[PDB]
Amino acid sequence: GLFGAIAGFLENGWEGMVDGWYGFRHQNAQGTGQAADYKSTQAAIDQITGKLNRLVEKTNTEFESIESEFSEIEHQIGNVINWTKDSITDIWTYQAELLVAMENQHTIDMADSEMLNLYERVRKQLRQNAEEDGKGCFEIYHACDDSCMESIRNNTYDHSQYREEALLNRLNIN
Amino acid sequence: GLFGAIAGFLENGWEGMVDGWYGFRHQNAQGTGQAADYKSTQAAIDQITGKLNRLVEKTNTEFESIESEFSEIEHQIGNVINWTKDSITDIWTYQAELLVAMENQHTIDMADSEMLNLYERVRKQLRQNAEEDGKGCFEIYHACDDSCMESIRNNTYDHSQYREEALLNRLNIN
Amino acid sequence: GLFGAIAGFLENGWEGMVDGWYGFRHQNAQGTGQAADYKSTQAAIDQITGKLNRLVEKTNTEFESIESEFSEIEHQIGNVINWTKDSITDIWTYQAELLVAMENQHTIDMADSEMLNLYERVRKQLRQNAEEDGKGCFEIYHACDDSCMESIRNNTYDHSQYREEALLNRLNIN
Amino acid sequence: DKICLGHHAVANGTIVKTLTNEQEEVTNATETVESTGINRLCMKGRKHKDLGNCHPIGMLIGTPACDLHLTGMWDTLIERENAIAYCYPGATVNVEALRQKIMESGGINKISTGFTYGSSINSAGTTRACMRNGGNSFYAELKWLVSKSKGQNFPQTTNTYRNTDTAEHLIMWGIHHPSSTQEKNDLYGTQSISISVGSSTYRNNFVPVVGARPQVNGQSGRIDFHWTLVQPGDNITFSHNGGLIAPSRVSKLIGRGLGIQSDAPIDNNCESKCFWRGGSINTRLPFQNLSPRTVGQCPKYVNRRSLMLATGMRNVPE
Amino acid sequence: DKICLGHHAVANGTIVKTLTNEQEEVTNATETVESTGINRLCMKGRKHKDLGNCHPIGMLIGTPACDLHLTGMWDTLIERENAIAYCYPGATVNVEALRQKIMESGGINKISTGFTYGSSINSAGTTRACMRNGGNSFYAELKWLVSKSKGQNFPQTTNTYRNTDTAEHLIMWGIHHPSSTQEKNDLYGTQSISISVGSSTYRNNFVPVVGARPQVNGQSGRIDFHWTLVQPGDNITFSHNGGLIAPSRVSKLIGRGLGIQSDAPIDNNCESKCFWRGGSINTRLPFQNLSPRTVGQCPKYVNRRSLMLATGMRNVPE
Amino acid sequence: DKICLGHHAVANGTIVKTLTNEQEEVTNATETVESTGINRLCMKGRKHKDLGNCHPIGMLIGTPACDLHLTGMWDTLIERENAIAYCYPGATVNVEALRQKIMESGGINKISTGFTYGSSINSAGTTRACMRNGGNSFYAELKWLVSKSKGQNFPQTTNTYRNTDTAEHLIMWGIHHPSSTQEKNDLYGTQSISISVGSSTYRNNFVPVVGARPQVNGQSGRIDFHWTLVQPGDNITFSHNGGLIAPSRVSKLIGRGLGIQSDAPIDNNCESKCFWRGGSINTRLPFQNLSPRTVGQCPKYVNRRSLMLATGMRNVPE
Ligand SMILES: *[C@@H]1O[C@H](CO)[C@@H](O[C@@H]2O[C@H](CO)[C@@H](O)[C@H](O)[C@H]2NC(C)=O)[C@H](O)[C@H]1NC(C)=O
Ligand SMILES: *[C@@H]1O[C@H](CO)[C@@H](O)[C@H](O)[C@H]1NC(C)=O
Ligand SMILES: *[C@@H]1O[C@H](CO)[C@@H](O)[C@H](O)[C@H]1NC(C)=O
Ligand SMILES: *[C@@H]1O[C@H](CO)[C@@H](O)[C@H](O)[C@H]1NC(C)=O
Ligand SMILES: *[C@@H]1O[C@H](CO)[C@@H](O)[C@H](O)[C@H]1NC(C)=O
Ligand SMILES: *[C@@H]1O[C@H](CO)[C@@H](O)[C@H](O)[C@H]1NC(C)=O
Ligand SMILES: *[C@@H]1O[C@H](CO)[C@@H](O)[C@H](O)[C@H]1NC(C)=O
Ligand SMILES: *[C@@H]1O[C@H](CO)[C@@H](O)[C@H](O)[C@H]1NC(C)=O
Repeated sequence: GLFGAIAGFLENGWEGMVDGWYGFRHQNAQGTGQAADYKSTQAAIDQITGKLNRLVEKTNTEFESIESEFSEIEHQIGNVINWTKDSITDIWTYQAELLVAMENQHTIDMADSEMLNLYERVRKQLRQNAEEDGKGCFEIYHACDDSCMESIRNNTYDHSQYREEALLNRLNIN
Repeated sequence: GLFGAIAGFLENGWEGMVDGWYGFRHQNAQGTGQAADYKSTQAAIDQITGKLNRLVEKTNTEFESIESEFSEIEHQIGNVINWTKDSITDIWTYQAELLVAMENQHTIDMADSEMLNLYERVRKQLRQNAEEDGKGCFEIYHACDDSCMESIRNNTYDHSQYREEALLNRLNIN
Repeated sequence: GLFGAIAGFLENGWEGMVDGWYGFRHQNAQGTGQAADYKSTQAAIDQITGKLNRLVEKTNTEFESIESEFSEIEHQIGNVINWTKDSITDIWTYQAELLVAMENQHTIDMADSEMLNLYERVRKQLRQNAEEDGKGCFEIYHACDDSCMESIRNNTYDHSQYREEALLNRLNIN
Repeated sequence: DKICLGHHAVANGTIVKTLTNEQEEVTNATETVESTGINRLCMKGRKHKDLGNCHPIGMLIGTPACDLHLTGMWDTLIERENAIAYCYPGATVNVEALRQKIMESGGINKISTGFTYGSSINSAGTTRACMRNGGNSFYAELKWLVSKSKGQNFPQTTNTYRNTDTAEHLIMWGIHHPSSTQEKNDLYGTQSISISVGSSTYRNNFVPVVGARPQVNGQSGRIDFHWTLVQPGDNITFSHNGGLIAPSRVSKLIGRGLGIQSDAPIDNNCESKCFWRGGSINTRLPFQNLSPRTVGQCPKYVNRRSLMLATGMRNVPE
Repeated sequence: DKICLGHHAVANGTIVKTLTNEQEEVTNATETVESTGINRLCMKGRKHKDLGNCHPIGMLIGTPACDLHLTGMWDTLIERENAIAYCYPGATVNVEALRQKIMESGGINKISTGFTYGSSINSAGTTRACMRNGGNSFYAELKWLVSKSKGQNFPQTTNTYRNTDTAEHLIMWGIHHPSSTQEKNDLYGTQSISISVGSSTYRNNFVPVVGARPQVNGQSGRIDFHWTLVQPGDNITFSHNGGLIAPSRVSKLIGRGLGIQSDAPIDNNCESKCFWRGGSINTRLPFQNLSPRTVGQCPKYVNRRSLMLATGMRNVPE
Repeated sequence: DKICLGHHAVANGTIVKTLTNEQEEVTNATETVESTGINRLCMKGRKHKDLGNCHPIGMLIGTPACDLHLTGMWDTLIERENAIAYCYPGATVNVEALRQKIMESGGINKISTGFTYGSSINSAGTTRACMRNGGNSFYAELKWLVSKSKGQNFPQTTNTYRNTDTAEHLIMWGIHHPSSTQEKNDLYGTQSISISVGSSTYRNNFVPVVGARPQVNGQSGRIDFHWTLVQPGDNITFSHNGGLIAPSRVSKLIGRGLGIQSDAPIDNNCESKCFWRGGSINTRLPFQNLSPRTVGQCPKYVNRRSLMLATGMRNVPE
């Protein structure tokens, strides 16, 4: 999409994650884990809710009838009324169609944006200890057990604690 | 613009590239070469095609005439018709003006976004074997013949194959 | 935000910067400093000025009165006029509300964009001589005097001049 | 060791439209066009009046079907189909302006003209078409003026209504159009008949016309109705010599109200603000496709079955 | 060794408008407002009727210019400028509402009234204003009734049209207004004259009025036309004693059609759904700047010469 | 050693709306809806005519209040509240159509009809309702015709106006409706009274009708005014025997002008293109919330006090 992540460098979504919109999967010596990221999910969710609030807000404007249901309308005035109403209907169906199309475009694009923002904040967290694999994964160059994986997700990972070991494994030398 | 690439960190476009919208220029011992990227070009074009189709989808509302061309209209109702039609016309020219300006903004941004997604794709293929110009070029820290350049454009280039030679060249050590 | 910088990985704005919209704060041995960036700031301002000019452009359409202020209008044609004008007013306040809403979203997002574009520019300037701190800062791995800090802001900083020292500093070897 | 970033997907996706894609699939969407109405007139919270088979105009002149409705107060007024305005066959000039005027009011007061007539004038005309309690009658607010001497000239008479109120009043009168020269002579005389109505702002003239016409409710005669507004402090004068159906009562429209034309049942237990011929509409949604003809505070009519608003990201399953 | 990423550019870039810039150079662009019409009425695929110099109202009364358009079926009706509706000088009450009914119909059926007149009446009144086959004629669907014996009182007559159809019928009649008293007395006698038309839903009265006026088509007498709709099952009665131009046939408007007022020549080879006074508009574009007066299914009119839709990226040349 | 990137912030942020947020805080913003008007009529750069207490109809018939407004040129006409059209009480048929014709004109020329009357006609009928120079007068463009001798039958008379110009002319006449059979006899005789008007495109008949009615400006009589347009080269003929209020002058409406209805004072030092009852509106802004009833080139009216457009980034203060 606009931001290259969703339907981009990530091959697909995870149906198994019903915990949230965005999250983590990991692999280490101790196995695998899955976890949703709450901050990124709520960010996207809040914007959706705002769209639905602005959609629903009522702006009326009470109308009376100008077309009798049960008796005759004079012909000329009735054609002028029909012409006007169809013209107004044509404007409203146009606006509703454009509104929905533009909003939908924006929704799927910001959702892609929130995904990217998460991936970006993780990249900067690990700085010199990991490398990108191209598919939305960070290959970590040190042992990262379940509590290390948790600290990455909770944004409490301290890169200085693993730097020496990691730089060692990345350069292969020293 | 929005994404920093087109009319951004890329100095200018390439008139020579009649092959596609986005592409590669390379430089090695065999010399220089140029090739277009298909996937990224089609992503942009398909999106433009989509806008044109929505633009061209036609509403089905048939209108009768409410103004005689060839005979008089009673003055008061004629003034109403005039006022109405002129108002509906003002609404439509506004909408047409807004539609076009807004679509144009989005078309220019998404095109810049496809450029950036291709640049980022390449950046991730090379990982530790290359460094960024700041001008849309990757300096490759190993020898890359015409086949190697092809593997990059065609997304098959294995970074692990050239990593050792590359890391030696970047750290400036034998 | 869409680009994740303003109200994103940037903790907050700087109230002390009245010289521009975007800027640098540095810290070295000589002390601290602050400077605004003209280029990125003008990119944002010019785009806003362009929105304001489009808001100000005016239609030539003259309208005559179709409701007497000082005499009675026949009831049926009065109700039609009332219906039409109210219908048209609704379209316009809807349009205006939509106009503003759509515009403000785009303005907020492009300002975020210019902030990111500047950041990216700096990141590629320093290339291998500095590391991202995760909060908008670059930790420089060599001594950087005010003359050097100025070179970065001025886009004249030569990375090759400090590369060898910076690499030794980053790999913690001497 | 590796950590992977990702997003949710679902097996059963929803299809929406975008600026570029007509068939874009997303995780979730919601409808923006209301397609479902309520088959009832939701009158909760509103002091309403159901006219039944009483037509709004019948309220003014006093058609028997409108005896329960000759005055009142309401914030909404419901007109039904095939309602009755005329017991004796006739028509009203500018009927639709008058009906709309009544259908946007919040009540009706009735005030007497205090018209009195000579003994030569029989002011209790009656007809089989206006049955009121098994006995021939007439419009409650009008008086069919007839010569008490069958065949003799209706006397030149003059009646004046004086509006002593601070608001405008609605006055209606009728003109009788006899079906035969015989009938015409019997009721009013052989003289040239003329009615002239005049106020400070209104002046007009009417002449009973004899003509052959089919029978409606048995009658081949007709009664045409006319009306105007009498301003505060103003008097309106009736100068006539036969064929004037004179007003014993005058109307007064109070405030504002909502007028609805529906044959849908009344439900005093649900609330609504939007109505149409088929009932009520209760939505948060901005658009509807039930009817282009609505009254009240309504969603905008659109010509679409469905307009889905995405409420989730792209769906990319596997 | 290095690899560089890039995007194309062109030497002939166009300018478009965006939200922020009025002069943005892009690689390609396309127009969204149609400026070009076809100066012909594209009638392919449509069963159409070019009325030529016959005016739609003429189809109902039967003016000689409309002899070939008295009956028919069509899905598009074409009216021309200076079309003739009145051979004998006159006017129609509510002609525009009536003209519009004709222009949105899919055909006309004619049915006889079955009107018969006695010997004292000459029903074959004729005029040189309505020439037909080199001889004085009259409107083909009407009849100029006149005293057969010159100078005598027109007899008191009564005619009734019964609509026994399942649909409503359009009935037209005329009232003759003589230029002088001598002319009147000649045609209808000296008696006071009155024409009374009455149905179940319609009643109106008419009195031919003598007056001096300029000559039109050689005549200073006039024929005012009137009309109404007779509902199915209903009967309409004409009560008259001279001055009535009576209907011999009645009109039934059939189905629905597109009314086009234009002076553009027909082309049965091109096809369209949008028409204006100057011809047809054939476009996939959503807007047009030809005319704010169009009929059919059209692009919306806008007050703009050109609105370019960018179909390519920003152009950054060299 | 580190270098940091950042954006500005302000202490006092402004609140705007977005697609997702109704309370978004930015650094700066600007109004899009004009709420401030100018309570004066900005007439700089335009030839205007302020009619004061003269009603636009009165310009045609020549009421004393309009004596300074019988002819002229302008590009904007200003009508005021409670302007006078009638000195002798009455009403104009289709007056709103007529008033709008004048209000969009840019000047009036007056041309004489040339009407002459026989010796049995007093063509200088006069009334205390139209005072001019301390003496009884009449409408300046009309002539109250009365039998020279009280009680004597008004002569059958004929008057024809020729339009020999290249433009259409506006002709008005009146019909006198007397308050008593007594008054009618004195003025026009005992005979039956009829007024017949016919051109090539217009014909109509009028009958003066006696009726009792309240006094307006001392008079219980009425004059009802009528009008038509006479096409160039066409004649219009008046056939009458009492009751005609004949024209001595017809009007020609010239060019185009802007009609304004306001009680705001004129200011010749400011320019404006937008007007309403309250004065002028001058903005760069596209929307306004002053009034839904404007004239000229105006910003579109909206139902909002305020709609702020962001002109700075998100405000993230600290
Ligand atoms: C410039 O854009 C236009 C349309 O945006 C292109 O014209 C279309 O070309 C396709 C073929 O790919 C046709 O099917 C359409 O009918 C064309 N539309 C119009 C309006 O002409 C055009 O090809 C583009 N030019 C270049 C050089 O890419
Ligand atoms: C107005 O539109 C309705 C709905 O299509 C139609 O039934 C009616 O006949 C129209 N009125 C006229 C005067 O064409
Ligand atoms: C309506 O507008 C048309 C086109 O400008 C004009 O010719 C016509 O005279 C107008 N009608 C009235 C009553 O102003
Ligand atoms: C039209 O609206 C105005 C403003 O509310 C109101 O005063 C007027 O009575 C309305 N006219 C009719 C015929 O309802
Ligand atoms: C109405 O009649 C009364 C009674 O004669 C009179 O006092 C009053 O002035 C009249 N009002 C008008 C407007 O003529
Ligand atoms: C030139 O540019 C236009 C766009 O403005 C394009 O349609 C056309 O095909 C181009 N022609 C050539 C020869 O480049
Ligand atoms: C019309 O006349 C016929 C026969 O005279 C009669 O059967 C029918 O009921 C009449 N209809 C009406 C509506 O008067
Ligand atoms: C108007 O009258 C003159 C003189 O009577 C005559 O020559 C001319 O033809 C008339 N014009 C019309 C249109 O009748």
